[PDB]
Amino acid sequence: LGSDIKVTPGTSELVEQILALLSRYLSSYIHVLNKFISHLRRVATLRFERTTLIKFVKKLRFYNDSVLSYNASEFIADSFDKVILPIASMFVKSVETFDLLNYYLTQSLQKEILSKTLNEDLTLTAESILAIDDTYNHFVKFSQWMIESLRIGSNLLDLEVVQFAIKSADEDGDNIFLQEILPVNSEEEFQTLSAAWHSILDGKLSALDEEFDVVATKWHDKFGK
Amino acid sequence: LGSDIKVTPGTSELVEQILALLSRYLSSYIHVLNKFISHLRRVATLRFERTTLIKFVKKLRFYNDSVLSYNASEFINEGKNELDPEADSFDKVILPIASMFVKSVETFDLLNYYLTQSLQKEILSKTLNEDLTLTAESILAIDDTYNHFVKFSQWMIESLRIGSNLLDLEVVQFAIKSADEDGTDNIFLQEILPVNSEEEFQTLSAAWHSILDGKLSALDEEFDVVATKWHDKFGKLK
Amino acid sequence: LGSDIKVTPGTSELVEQILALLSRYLSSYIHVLNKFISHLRRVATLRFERTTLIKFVKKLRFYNDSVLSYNASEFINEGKNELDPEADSFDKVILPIASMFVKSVETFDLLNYYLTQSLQKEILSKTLNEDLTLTAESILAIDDTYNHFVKFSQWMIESLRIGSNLLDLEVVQFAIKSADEDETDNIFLQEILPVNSEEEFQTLSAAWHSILDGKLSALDEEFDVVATKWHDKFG
Amino acid sequence: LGSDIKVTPGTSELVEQILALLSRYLSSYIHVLNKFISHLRRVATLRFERTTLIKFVKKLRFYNDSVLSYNASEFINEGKDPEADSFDKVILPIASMFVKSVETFDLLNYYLTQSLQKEILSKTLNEDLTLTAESILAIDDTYNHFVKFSQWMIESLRIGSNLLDLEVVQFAIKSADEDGTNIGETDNIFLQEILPVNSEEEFQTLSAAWHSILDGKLSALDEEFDVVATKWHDKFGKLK
Amino acid sequence: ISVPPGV
Amino acid sequence: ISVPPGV
Amino acid sequence: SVPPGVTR
RNA sequence: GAUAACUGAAUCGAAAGACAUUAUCACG
RNA sequence: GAUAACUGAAUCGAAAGACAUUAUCACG
Ligand SMILES: [Mg+2]
Ligand SMILES: [Mg+2]
Ligand SMILES: [Mg+2]
Ligand SMILES: [Mg+2]
Ligand SMILES: [Mg+2]
Ligand SMILES: [Mg+2]
Repeated sequence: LGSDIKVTPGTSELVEQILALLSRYLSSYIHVLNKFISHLRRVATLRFERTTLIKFVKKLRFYNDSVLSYNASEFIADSFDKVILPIASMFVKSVETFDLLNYYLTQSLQKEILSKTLNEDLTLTAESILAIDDTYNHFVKFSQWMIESLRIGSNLLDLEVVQFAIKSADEDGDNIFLQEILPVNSEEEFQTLSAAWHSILDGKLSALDEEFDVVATKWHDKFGK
Repeated sequence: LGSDIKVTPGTSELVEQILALLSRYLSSYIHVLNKFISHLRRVATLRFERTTLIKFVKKLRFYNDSVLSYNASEFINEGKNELDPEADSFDKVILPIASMFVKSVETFDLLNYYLTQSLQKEILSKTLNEDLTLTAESILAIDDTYNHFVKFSQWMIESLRIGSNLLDLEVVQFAIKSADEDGTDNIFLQEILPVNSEEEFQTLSAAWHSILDGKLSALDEEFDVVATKWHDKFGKLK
Repeated sequence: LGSDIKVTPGTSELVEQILALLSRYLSSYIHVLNKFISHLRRVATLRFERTTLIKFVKKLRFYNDSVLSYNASEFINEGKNELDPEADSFDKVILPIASMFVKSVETFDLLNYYLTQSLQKEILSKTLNEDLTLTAESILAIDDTYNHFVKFSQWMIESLRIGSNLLDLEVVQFAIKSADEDETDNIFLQEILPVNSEEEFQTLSAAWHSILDGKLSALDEEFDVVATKWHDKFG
Repeated sequence: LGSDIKVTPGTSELVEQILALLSRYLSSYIHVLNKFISHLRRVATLRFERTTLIKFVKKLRFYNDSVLSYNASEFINEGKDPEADSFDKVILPIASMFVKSVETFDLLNYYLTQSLQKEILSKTLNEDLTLTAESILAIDDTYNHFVKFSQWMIESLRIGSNLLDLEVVQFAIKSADEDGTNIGETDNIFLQEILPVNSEEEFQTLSAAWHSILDGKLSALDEEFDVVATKWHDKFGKLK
Repeated sequence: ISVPPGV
Repeated sequence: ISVPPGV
Repeated sequence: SVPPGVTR
């Protein structure tokens, strides 16, 4: 399966730019979670939840270190598919990790916090939860685009949420994830669509950072240095 | 990086056998978790924990459905004459399998921490008994199975020299960094021999298969001992 | 050993008035605690503390039922025109009332500690949630009411010379022992004058009644402010 | 309501023997609780609970100091009379002290044996600093008998009143009167009739038999308190 | 409950 | 405290 | 734990 | 860094003795 | 009144069967 498409001299840099988006998404979480984990030290009832978040922040930090230390030029005539495949695979692994963490962080933990404490100073803002979901949805769709546009898809690369939306549709009759992805016909066409994707995701990552700062500020105003 | 090594007619089947080990690991968890998730429906204090597990079991059941519906022969071009040098390289074929193993293993690491550590403590704190905790022996089996799947995945990758930062496992890198700052040796720190042909990979896979199957059976046995406990200590009427 | 003092026809009513103060103190707590105990149902981490409060509210509600159903005239033998080989001495009549005050005061001392100190801290350690805590002012009113009921009880007992080790209150003895190893400013250390007739007791009781009613109203006010606080925050 | 009954020369001593039973019950708790309060000083999560127990052990220690310094002969006028004190006048303050103590123990027993036991387990995830089941049984058994003894002192002399009622006795009466009132076969301990005594001799004799029973219970309580102190030492206290 | 002979 | 006229 | 010819 | 202070006499230590100049905790 | 709803197929029941028309909780 795939393209026929070969790498060019500008491929190494394209890959570094894609990986940098992922590093930025990971880091953004790591910074807000370090903060939260610190405020939770003070709450005796949240001790085991705190340790679950620690376990998550370590995985994120490991993925971020792995991405940051990857030298893409080392692994690059190679077909363009051969080069994008490990990057797409890293995206998929990260996205599935975020799906799990997002559920724990924005849903069950939010409810557990209210059940334990009734303390809404300890919860996320509604807007941070929207920015969380919105950022995830776009990284899902970006990953779907990288994979489907080059026809390198497989069962092993499917994302849970994309397949859920397909199976849900096939037993009903438009949804973000259900829209068709056009095959790209050259690297130039991929280069260009990547760049337009880069612009969109960078916008979402900034909205996410903003909401994370609003929440960090909230916890700081209420709980202190 | 890698081998030079080409696919043979027996490659498709080798891949199905590897995938089947992963399916069996996934299913073994899915089965015990469906049980636990059912007992927990009746404990009001464990409601949100129950939903976190449901989120995990879904991710496992998705990985297992994906693996089970994957047709490996679809993604393999053998040529027709041992060479055909447009034949897929063995690396090209193992790479996605190894990548699936890595994704799974990392998921299991997250779930294992929640299931065997924090949740075990939260259960005790919330219910004041041991009726719905895991047995010590199930936790040992959990860890022992994980360790072996970590090492198997390490072996698949390093033996063919297809490793990269993107395929590193957190626990293997942790053991390496931990050793380099300390610097009966650690299972993950031992050197993996490059394989020199598919025949050599085939045979080591089969020996690995026998070991992992042993571990999966021990895991299943402890999963039944614990399901029986939950039934006797919580489930059944008094 | 006491007074030579006999009961009069107005004694029965004096006793009911004293008992009514205690019923009002007890009820005031019972009402604010029912409320708190209801808000705590929603907080999973405070379940065992909730039960401990329930145990205290029950003891109070029992003391309050016992006081309300006590018919003081039943236990009082006045004579005819002051028949003495039947007339009860005033001491005989006050003693069980003073004893009830002492038991109640000691119970309040234990509950006040739990409620205003260790539980307040436990609540902050568990939840960081200050909507769940008492107001500072309610705590001041709690202490101020206790101090005055302590002193009132000390007065009933010492003024008639019916005191004994068995009727001493912990906090009064603590202040005496503390003073003897340090005339004086302390509330509980001040001398109590013997009364010389029932008339003099009657008059001082009435003045005490005014003061304690008064403290009870300040307490009810602060209890309403705190009930309102919980209601505004929790529903 | 009471007795016609006058004090005798042996009354002072009878009262000291009753008070000594109360001092022994109080002291027994004070000793185990000093120990528990010492261990808890080393558990960070039980800091506030530790203070609540301190507040209780002070109350007990106060009651015990009061009882130990009370000289009963001071408050008793035997004659040679009718200056003679009535037996009721003399027992009443003793009974009243028993009632106060008993209600205090009820509150403490609930805290110590129920809510705190649970809190401990929830906070520490082990049983190293819980009570043994047998200590809890001895706790309840001792309280029940001191309740009944106090009921007997009061009802046998007809000096009862609303102000002297114990919560747990009234509970069992009110519960019976809306559950049955199986008032003959009567398994409930507190629901059995108390016979009026007709003289001091009869009180003296029944006191002594009560004394033997309570002393038994206090020794079983002390036994179980040593077993539990030993446990805390072995499970928590000592080094490894 | 251990009650004396004849309470 | 508040202690009435003459206590 | 690990079969012959995997490690050294 | 944080936590912990009876109106105690326990606690720890085989003993000597220790007990805020201390003890404990921690993605330190 | 409150609580509990997998993208499940377990769970409970000797069985028939039950599973929001349900189950559970609650200060004598
Ligand atoms: Mg949760
Ligand atoms: Mg947890
Ligand atoms: Mg507390
Ligand atoms: Mg408690
Ligand atoms: Mg001191
Ligand atoms: Mg003292």
